[PDB]
Amino acid sequence: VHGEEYAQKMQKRFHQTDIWAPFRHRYAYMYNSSNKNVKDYKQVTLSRYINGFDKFNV
Amino acid sequence: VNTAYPTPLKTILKTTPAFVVYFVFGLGFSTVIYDVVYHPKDRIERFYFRSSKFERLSRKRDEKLRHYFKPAIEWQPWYNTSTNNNTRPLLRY
Repeated sequence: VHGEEYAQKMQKRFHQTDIWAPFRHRYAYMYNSSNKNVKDYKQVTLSRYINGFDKFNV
Repeated sequence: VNTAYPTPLKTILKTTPAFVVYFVFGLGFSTVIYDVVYHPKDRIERFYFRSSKFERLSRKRDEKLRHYFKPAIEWQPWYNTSTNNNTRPLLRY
C-alpha cells in the first residue's frame, strides 16, 4: 500500500545475503537448545495424568 | 523330634510381619506411580533429557507440527481470539 520500494526495503535486513540469521526474540537454552514440552500448560498438566493427550509417534 | 526354628531365626523373625506390611505398602505405592505414568502414554515414556539431541528432535517433531505448524499454516486474521487468551509461544520471550 505504501509502494513497491517501501515493501522491498522494509523486508530487507542484511546487505550480505550469504549468511542466514533467522529472527528469534530469544534463543533456547534448556535441553540443549530444545523445547521439552511442545504443548500448552493445561496440556502438560493433564498429559502427565490423563490419557489421550499423547498421540504417539507411530 | 523337635524340628523347631533356630532361636536367632525366631528372634529376627518377629519383625517380618512389619517387613511384609512395609513391602505391601511400598509395592502399592510404586505400582500406583508406575500406572499413573503408564496410562497416558500407554508405556513408560523415557525422560526427554535422557535422549540424544537428534532423538529429542525426532520425539517432539510431531507435537511441534500438530500444535504449532498447522495453526500457523492455516492461520486467518479472524481465527485469533479477540481476547488475550491465545496460544503461548514455544519459546516464552
